[PDB]
Amino acid sequence: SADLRALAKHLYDSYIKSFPLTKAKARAILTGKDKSPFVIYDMNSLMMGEDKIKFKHIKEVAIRIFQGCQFRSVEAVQEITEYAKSIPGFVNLDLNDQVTLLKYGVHEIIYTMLASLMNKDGVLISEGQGFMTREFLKSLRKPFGDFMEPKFEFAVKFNALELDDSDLAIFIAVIILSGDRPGLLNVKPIEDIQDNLLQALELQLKLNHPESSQLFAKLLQKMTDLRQIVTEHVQLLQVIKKTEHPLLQEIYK
Amino acid sequence: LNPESADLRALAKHLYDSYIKSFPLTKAKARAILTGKTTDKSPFVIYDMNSLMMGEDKIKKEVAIRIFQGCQFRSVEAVQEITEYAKSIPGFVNLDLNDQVTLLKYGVHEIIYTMLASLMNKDGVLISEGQGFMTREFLKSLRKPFGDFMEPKFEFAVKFNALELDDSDLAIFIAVIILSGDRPGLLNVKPIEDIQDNLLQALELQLKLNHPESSQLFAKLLQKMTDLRQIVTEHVQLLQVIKKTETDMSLHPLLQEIYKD
Ligand SMILES: O=C(O)c1ccc(COc2ccccc2C=C2C(=O)c3ccccc3C2=O)cc1
Repeated sequence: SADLRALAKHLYDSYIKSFPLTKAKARAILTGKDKSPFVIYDMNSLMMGEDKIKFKHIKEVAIRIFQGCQFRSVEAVQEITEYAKSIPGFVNLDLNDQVTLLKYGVHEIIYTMLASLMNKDGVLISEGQGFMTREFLKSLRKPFGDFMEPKFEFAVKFNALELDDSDLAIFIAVIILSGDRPGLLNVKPIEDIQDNLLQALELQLKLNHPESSQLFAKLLQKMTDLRQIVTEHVQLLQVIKKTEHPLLQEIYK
Repeated sequence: LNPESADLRALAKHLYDSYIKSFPLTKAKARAILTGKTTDKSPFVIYDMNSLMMGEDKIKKEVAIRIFQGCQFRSVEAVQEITEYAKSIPGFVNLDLNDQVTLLKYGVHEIIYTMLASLMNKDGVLISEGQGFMTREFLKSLRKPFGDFMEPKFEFAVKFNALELDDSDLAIFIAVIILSGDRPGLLNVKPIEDIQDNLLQALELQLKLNHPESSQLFAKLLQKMTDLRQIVTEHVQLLQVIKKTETDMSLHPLLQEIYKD
């Protein structure tokens, strides 16, 4: 029966608790209500940002922008981990499987939620207190100007579906419970959970959006472009370190 | 039973029937050859270089290059078959002509491996309209670059064939792969999306009616496209290696057009 909604409300509740900056709060900053946010659009507005913005992650500018993204990546992984532990059935699985689920999942979820803080002209940074210009992100050089641009192109198409947090909570739960991650020992319970999650997502979309026919299908189709983005991201992550203090190097992966 | 559904089910019958008249070797006949139904003859199995020279006498230099350029002519013939099917998808021939070729350009490869799964089990693949069967371990035993082409399709086919789709489901699923709006360089995307919505609505109904005991087969089938597009990327990466390894070997012009990223 419609017990699916008890699941939908449960995960949305944990979504609000795990993630401080929600999508509704991010579009309001983006759109405009408020109390604004610092805008970084060139080289000098960057150095002023490190004085007024909340940059807690610090001698060349294109590298420091990449290090800051890597710093918040490991921040998001902790928030994603806490939310996964609230997905019913997750903590009861094999412990090795929980690791590999998160190991191969956090990237797809990072960029899914990055689209929430991204308009067509830039991205919100530092819990919405700053806004880095998209044109300034391609401004970079060598390999850096392209690391963020393919995600803008993804965010534009993903945001056109106009999903809210109640939809995204179930969606990312479906991503974590992917039974096709390499090295899984017990796939059956993972697929059993994800199927229960897909049922929840299909009912959520048809209820929340009688607008969009087959929006469930289109959202599933985005998981294709969501693994192509993660593929070419690590394709860039090895071109950077093929070029360019082991204790910060150990903090990151 | 309702006019909403009657529309989509008539659309399913239409696609299923163009499917039959576009593709000579259905999955139903393939499964008959591969398991051993009396409705079909039995293939000649090729597992080493010895049984290869015997296929010439039964079924219609450099052996590693040979199997590949027979793969090429097979892909060419299927692109023709895929095109004939695409012309039957309601609305497709009414979309912009350069968008028509854009859908086919990025579409044929994803269709090929879907239909290639119908000719496969875990042990090998049917070849030459079902008269032959080339074992999977013989294909790996091939030369240093050529031994790597086929096994990714084998890994996908076994996971994909586990969905247990029959030709009725594939006809609609193949139709939704051709008509997708995210392919690059598309001029007008909205008419393409309006047709795909119809096709996916037809697939959703067809899967729930044909496979009513399989929970959420619609969702699991759609995510198999992430597997298809990675196979295409691995394939392209092997084509740029062979193009510089064997600079004496030719590639078909038709596939040389799908051959641009
Ligand atoms: O006339 C000759 O001498 C000839 C030689 C070898 C083959 C074997 O070939 C196939 C034949 C039928 C069905 C499938 C294949 C094999 C393949 C692939 O290996 C492949 C790889 C990528 C896309 C499509 C295909 C495909 O259809 C065919 C003809």
